[PDB]
Formats: sequence, structure tokens, C-alpha cells
Amino acid sequence: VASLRQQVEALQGQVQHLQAAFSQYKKVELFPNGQSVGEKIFKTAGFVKPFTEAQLLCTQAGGQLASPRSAAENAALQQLVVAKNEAAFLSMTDSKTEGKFTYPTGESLVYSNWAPGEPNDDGGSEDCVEIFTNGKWNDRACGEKRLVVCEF
Amino acid sequence: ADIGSDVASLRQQVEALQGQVQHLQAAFSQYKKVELFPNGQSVGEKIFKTAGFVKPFTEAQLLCTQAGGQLASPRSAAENAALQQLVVAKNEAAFLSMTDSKTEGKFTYPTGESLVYSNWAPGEPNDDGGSEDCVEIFTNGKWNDRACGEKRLVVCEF
Amino acid sequence: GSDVASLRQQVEALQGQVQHLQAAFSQYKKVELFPNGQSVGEKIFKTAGFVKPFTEAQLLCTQAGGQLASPRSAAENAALQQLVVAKNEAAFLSMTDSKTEGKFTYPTGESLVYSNWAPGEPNDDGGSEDCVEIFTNGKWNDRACGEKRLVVCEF
Ligand SMILES: OC[C@H](O)[C@H]1O[C@H](O[C@H]2[C@H](O)[C@@H]([C@@H](O)CO)OC(O)[C@H]2O)[C@@H](O)[C@@H](O)[C@@H]1O
Ligand SMILES: OC[C@H](O)[C@H]1O[C@H](O[C@H]2[C@H](O)[C@@H]([C@@H](O)CO)O[C@H](O)[C@H]2O)[C@@H](O)[C@@H](O)[C@@H]1O
Ligand SMILES: OC[C@H](O)[C@H]1O[C@H](O)[C@@H](O)[C@@H](O)[C@@H]1O
Ligand SMILES: [Ca+2]
Ligand SMILES: [Ca+2]
Ligand SMILES: [Ca+2]
Ligand SMILES: [Ca+2]
Ligand SMILES: [Ca+2]
Ligand SMILES: [Ca+2]
Ligand SMILES: [Ca+2]
Ligand SMILES: [Ca+2]
Ligand SMILES: [Ca+2]
Repeated sequence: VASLRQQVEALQGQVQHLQAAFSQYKKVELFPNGQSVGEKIFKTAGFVKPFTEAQLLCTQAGGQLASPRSAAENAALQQLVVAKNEAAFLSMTDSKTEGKFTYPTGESLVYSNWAPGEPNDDGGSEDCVEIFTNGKWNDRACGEKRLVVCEF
Repeated sequence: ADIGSDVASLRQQVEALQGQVQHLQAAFSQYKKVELFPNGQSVGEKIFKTAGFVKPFTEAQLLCTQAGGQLASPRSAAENAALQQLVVAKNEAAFLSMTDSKTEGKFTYPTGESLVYSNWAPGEPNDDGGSEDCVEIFTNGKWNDRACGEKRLVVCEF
Repeated sequence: GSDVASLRQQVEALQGQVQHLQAAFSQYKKVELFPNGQSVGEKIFKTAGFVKPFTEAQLLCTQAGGQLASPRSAAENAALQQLVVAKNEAAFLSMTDSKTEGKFTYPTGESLVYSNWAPGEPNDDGGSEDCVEIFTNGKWNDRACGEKRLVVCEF
């Protein structure tokens, strides 16, 4: 029992160092292309791509396209869009049923920040969503190229 | 019921936990190297990281502060050399955190404390044009006071 | 008796913190790799995003604590190919035949244990191609070390 008690104390020291070092590296990592909000992390690839390609990049990376579910998350996302000065794609679309936007899971939206008059399915062909530098949303053609931002 | 068995069970758990920590330590060390390549430099307990682009002092300062750090503030020859590596790699002079905006001729850190280290280029600081309150570090590592409105490489320290 | 019990709850608590750290670390690891890195096995490839001549690229990787990309299998080669395709730029590998023409080796001097030469390669075209580049199609080509190619290191 003496040895065990001694080992445990040793582990505490190792863990304290890791937590401290990790805390520092998290800040370093997020600068300047990431944003942490709650338990979510948004990170931009810094370039533009059409929706399908953007979606694949995020999913293959173990995440998904930016999916702001609250005003706080939307503002965090807006910071990256503003930094790059490029509107970005969100993960949501109404490709399945026109007029009904859903997350990749199929769940209906729990938050939205549509610009006045949007979504309007302009030209009868806008199933994707973009977020502007002002944080507002607009449905847009999925074939258009927008800033790639994933969430993890 | 058997104290010996209870101790053995705890031993088993401690061994497993110890394994987890050893694995994490090795994985974290590798990740640190990956993170620092190619825009970061670690010196002592400080880490310098560049954003890869230029901005005027005010915007550069806000970027670093909002990221939870501050503009590069080399406090020794060792830290200066580390920062210089990034400046050289990007071939772009960078802003430091220090200014003499409060009292002309007296440079201080964001906290207000006076410099504990300096590496001024010959003849600097010279407050050229009577309007240079910020500081830039050249690819040769030397410092020069510069107009804060000018754009220089953004490098933060964490 | 009571000691083992107190040590128990102490271990239980510490394990909780480690697993929380493990969870946070796993998340930041994914974030780190997006979009300039690729993990394969215990190896991690990461591109600097810019091109450089061989010597300069090699120094960058070594000074960073790693080495130039050195795919030792089809799986590692495929992972590396992803970064090349994503950046749409051929990249230098670590291997060269600078010591003995026609014989490519890793920085340690060991002979290749895997290769993926494109048709007709290596051909030492021009009479001086001692470095190696990987194309977007994953195939290899010996290239003049003085040429500039995408910098990709492995850690
Ligand atoms: O007196 C003029 C000389 O030609 C002087 O010019 C250079 O020095 C510059 C100095 O580098 C800059 C910077 O300090 C601006 O941030 O300000 C100036 O304009 C001069 O003071 C250099 O050639 C000196 O050797 C020379 O003395
Ligand atoms: O076109 C009629 C009005 O001028 C209308 O124009 C703007 O609205 C446009 C939308 O922004 C746009 C967007 O939804 C595409 O993804 O589709 C359109 O072409 C218009 O609906 C704006 O000035 C409106 O205020 C105005 O009503
Ligand atoms: O580095 C030079 C290249 O190997 C080039 O050499 C020759 O010109 C041919 O074999 C080409 O098909 C090949 O692509
Ligand atoms: Ca539709
Ligand atoms: Ca639609
Ligand atoms: Ca619209
Ligand atoms: Ca002044
Ligand atoms: Ca001044
Ligand atoms: Ca000056
Ligand atoms: Ca040769
Ligand atoms: Ca050759
Ligand atoms: Ca060739």
C-alpha cells in the first residue's frame, strides 16, 4: 500500500504538468484560425470550396461543417468569417425537403439568424446556407464557393 | 472481504491509470512538435506564434489579447533569438508589444513595467519624425522604434 | 483498511481528470490536423504550406524535431498523397541517392523498404536528379534537389 500511495502522488505531479502545458497549447493552437465556444471548436481552412467539397473536408477530418446552435456560437463563427473577410458555408440544407432546413443528422434547426427575407430559395435553387461578415444567414446555391469552416 | 484482494484490485487500477498517463505524455509531446511547425517557437515556458500576416499595431495587439496572449515581448537574448527565427522564416519584420506612447523616450510592456531587456539597432530608438512609439524586430534580431500605424508581422506570445 | 479506501477515491478522482484531459486532447488533436496534417499509424505528416529547395526543406523539418516525409508503406504513401492533392503541389520526400547514384536511402543511410516510382522513374534526367518528389497521383519521381517543392514533414 505504501508503494501505491507513492505512485499515485507521482501521477498527480505528471498530470498537473500535462494540464498546464495543454492549457497553453490550446490557446496557441486556436490562434489565429480557430475559435472555442463552450465545448465546441470552430476552425477555418482559410480557403473557399463548394458545399459538397467543404462538407467532405470536415467529415474526413472527424468533424462537420460549422453548425451554430446559439447566438454565442454564431458570434464565435462570425469572428473567423470576419477575420478572413469571406462568407462561409454552414452545415445545414433543405435539400431533402424544400423549405425545411436540417443539420446533417436530419434534426430541424434549434437556432437561426436569417437576414430579413431569407431563406427565399432564389431562382428556386438555393439549398445551402452562408453566414455573412455581419453574422446574418442567407440560403445560397450549394455549387457556389464559400469559406470552409468546420466544427469539432 | 479479503484486504489482500482489495489491495490487488487497486494496484490493477493504478497500473492502468499509469499507462494512460504515459501514453498521453508521449502523444502530447508529438502533438506539440506538430503544432509548432512551422509558425511557432518555444523558448523556456514561453511560446511565440505568428499569424503569418501583417497588421498595424492596434489590430495586432487586439488579435493577441483576444486570443488569450499578447504581442511578442522578448525578455532575454534567448527569447529574442527564438522570436527572430520566426521573423527570418517569414522574412517580415514583426511588432513587439512595447511602446513609449505614455512617456516619450520610455518604452514599457503592456503592463506598464519598464524594459528588463532591449536589443536596439545602432542609433535606435530615434522617434523618427517625432512619431515612432511602437517597436519592430528585424530579421537580424535588432529592434527599431516604428510608427504604430505601419503594418508588420503579427507574432503573439503565450 | 481506511487508507486503501481513501487511496481508492483518490485514484478514482485522478482517473476522472485524466479521462477528461484525454477527451480534450483527442479533440484538439483533430483540430490540429485540419487541414494541413494527416495521421497514419503512429506517424503524422504535416505540410508547411509553401515550397522550398530540398536542403532548406530538410533543415526546416529537422529543426522542428522531425524529418522530411518518408512514406514506408502504401498506407503511409496514401496518407501523404492527401496533403499533396489538397495543396495541389508535388512534395519532396526525405530520400536521396546523393551518396551513390541509383541507390536511394533515408536520412539514416538505410535502403528503401518501400517505393512507388512512376513509370520510367527514377531516370536521373539531365544527369543530376538526386532527390525525390511525390505527385498528386501518389507516384514518385527523382527530381533535382535544387528545385522547389512542397515542404511536408513527418513527426
Ligand atoms: O541622417 C540620415 C542618415 O542617412 C541616416 O539614415 C539611416 O537612418 C535612418 C533610420 O534607419 C530610420 C529609422 O529609424 C525609422 O524607423 O529613420 C531615419 O530616417 C534615419 O535615422 C541610416 O542610413 C543611418 O546610417 C544614417 O545615419
Ligand atoms: O430583387 C428585388 C429587391 O431588389 C430585393 O433585393 C435584395 O434581395 C435579394 C436577395 O438578397 C438575394 C439573395 O437572397 C440570394 O441568395 O436574392 C435576390 O436576388 C433578392 O431577393 C434586397 O435588396 C432586398 O431588400 C430587396 O427586397
Ligand atoms: O524529372 C524529369 C521527369 O522525370 C521527366 O523526364 C523525361 O523527360 C520523361 O521521362 C518525362 O516523362 C518525365 O516526366
Ligand atoms: Ca430545393
Ligand atoms: Ca431551398
Ligand atoms: Ca437567399
Ligand atoms: Ca511619442
Ligand atoms: Ca517614441
Ligand atoms: Ca526608428
Ligand atoms: Ca547524382
Ligand atoms: Ca540520381
Ligand atoms: Ca526523374
